[PDB]
Amino acid sequence: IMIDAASSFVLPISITKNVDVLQRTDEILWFRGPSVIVNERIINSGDPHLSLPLNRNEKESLPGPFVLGLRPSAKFTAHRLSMLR
Amino acid sequence: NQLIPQAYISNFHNRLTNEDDGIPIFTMGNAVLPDLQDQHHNPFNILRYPKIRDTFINGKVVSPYRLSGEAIMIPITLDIEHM
Amino acid sequence: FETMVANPIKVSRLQSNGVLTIHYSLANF
Repeated sequence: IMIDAASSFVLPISITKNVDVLQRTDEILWFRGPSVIVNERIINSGDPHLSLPLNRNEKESLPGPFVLGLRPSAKFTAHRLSMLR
Repeated sequence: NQLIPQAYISNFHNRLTNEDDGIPIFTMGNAVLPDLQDQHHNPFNILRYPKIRDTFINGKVVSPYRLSGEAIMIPITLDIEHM
Repeated sequence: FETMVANPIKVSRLQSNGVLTIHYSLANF
C-alpha cells in the first residue's frame, strides 16, 4: 500500500479553448480514478422506514430526498431575516 | 534574530571625500533623513534613502580604541598636504 | 492518441505541509 503516488496527469497539447467548466490548474487535471456523486451529506437516522421498527409489502414514493436531509421550515428563516435588521 | 547590531559601521572617510558635503578637511516626503517621519517600525523602509543606503553599502569594519587651576586656551592651526 | 502519456504531478509532502511564502530582514550585507 503506497501513499505518495501522483494521481494527476496533464496532456501536453493545450486544447483550452472551450474548456472553462472543468477543474483547471491555474491545463486540465486528469485523474486515475473517476468522481463520486453524493446526494445529501446528512442522514436522518430516524424516519422509521429506515430504522424498521418491529410493530406492524407496502410501496410508497416519497416526494424528494429532502425528507432525509433535515430541512428547516421557512418561518424560522424569515424570523432570522427579521432579526437581521 | 532580525536585529541590527550597535556597531561595526564607520563609513565616515568616504563621506569626507564625497565631494558634495560642506567639509573643508579633504579636497581630493521631501526630507533627506527620516528623523521626523515614521517608517512603521520596519527596517527595510530605511533603504529608500540614498544618503543611508550608501552608508549601508560602502561601510567598513573597525576596532574600538581604548585609552590645574586655570585653563589656557590656545588655538592651533594645521595645514599639511599629503598625497 | 494512444501514444500520448502525460507528466506525473508529484505530491511533494514536505512542500505540502508547511512551506512559507533573506534580504527582507536586514541582517546580511
